[PDB]
Amino acid sequence: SHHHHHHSLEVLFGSLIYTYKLEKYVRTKIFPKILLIPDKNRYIIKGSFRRRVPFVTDIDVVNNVYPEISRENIYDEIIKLVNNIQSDPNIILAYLSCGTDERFKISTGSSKELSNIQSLLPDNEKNEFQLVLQKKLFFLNELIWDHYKLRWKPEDVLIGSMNLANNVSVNFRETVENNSTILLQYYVKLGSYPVGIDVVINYQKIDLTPAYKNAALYQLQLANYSREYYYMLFPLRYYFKNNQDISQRLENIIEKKYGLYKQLMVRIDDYHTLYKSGNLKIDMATNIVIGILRDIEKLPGFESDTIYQIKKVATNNSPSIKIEEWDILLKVLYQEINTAVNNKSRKYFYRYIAMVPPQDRSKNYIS
Ligand SMILES: [Mg+2]
Ligand SMILES: [Mg+2]
Repeated sequence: SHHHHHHSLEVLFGSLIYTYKLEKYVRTKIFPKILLIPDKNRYIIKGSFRRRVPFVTDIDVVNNVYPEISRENIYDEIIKLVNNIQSDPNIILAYLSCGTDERFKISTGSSKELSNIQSLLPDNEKNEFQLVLQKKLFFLNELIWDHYKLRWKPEDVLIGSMNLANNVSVNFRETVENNSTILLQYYVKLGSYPVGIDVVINYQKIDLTPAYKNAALYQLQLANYSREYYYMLFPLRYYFKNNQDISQRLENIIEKKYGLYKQLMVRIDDYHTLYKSGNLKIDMATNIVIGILRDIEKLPGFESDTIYQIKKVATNNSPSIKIEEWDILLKVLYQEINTAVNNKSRKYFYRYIAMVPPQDRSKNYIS
């Protein structure tokens, strides 16, 4: 009888959560506008979104366009595409990546580190870091990443060339006609905020597998070298890929238990990207900061003085300074969130690393 121990309780409760509805929407409304060959058989979703992780972060997709699109017409096709995107107020193309500036390639030999520090500016930053003697090389590549890997804004593509370090110019056509893939970094509104969609155009018949190995191996190093115990779980997720029970626990820990931590870090990064790439209005910038401040309140036991400063910066001012200050504080906040999640994750990391044969530890862990 419900006269007695009856309670009700319900009661309901935000940020982007995966739903088959969302996937259907990007596949039918967005993909036809951002891919070079839309065609279910010509593209493939990868990464977190292919995994339907509940706290959605990004959509990574590959478009295999060869031979319809090859080096013969890749320039004309990309130009057509950028023009279309620039005409679409609903879709932002932050950056198009293609090519390298080999003057920033590594392969070691101290001569060349000096020979390539010095094409820079705050390059004492480079040297200040030389003071760390290997893994030195890892944080050097970290520093010169955007010099070495060519990122083009739409404007640079359309003008057809851009200026590099030391009054060197690079030409966009030569670049694409002597390359094999292009990375298109888009932002599209899905949540109540912009989400990045990454499209890789493969216009030769190249095996991308080596690129997967190295990105995986890259994430490993990046996580381990900076002792980020949260991210250090990602290799383990791949390692136990075939143990059903461990896979579910790692997936839970990474995607559900601490999913929001990861999502807030991406969202903050997306802010910095939209900013630096010149596509961030104060309306958009403010909406994003709002949702972030909201969701920060749901990280149990999380505290930060940064929250306060972000609060005051919101006050009048010019959009210009508001956006700049926010950006600066969001960097601190990113680190606070990184540290919070990394501390909570240390136990799980060690708990699961200890579960891998000591021989294989070398390949899932860095001393
Ligand atoms: Mg992904
Ligand atoms: Mg991605």
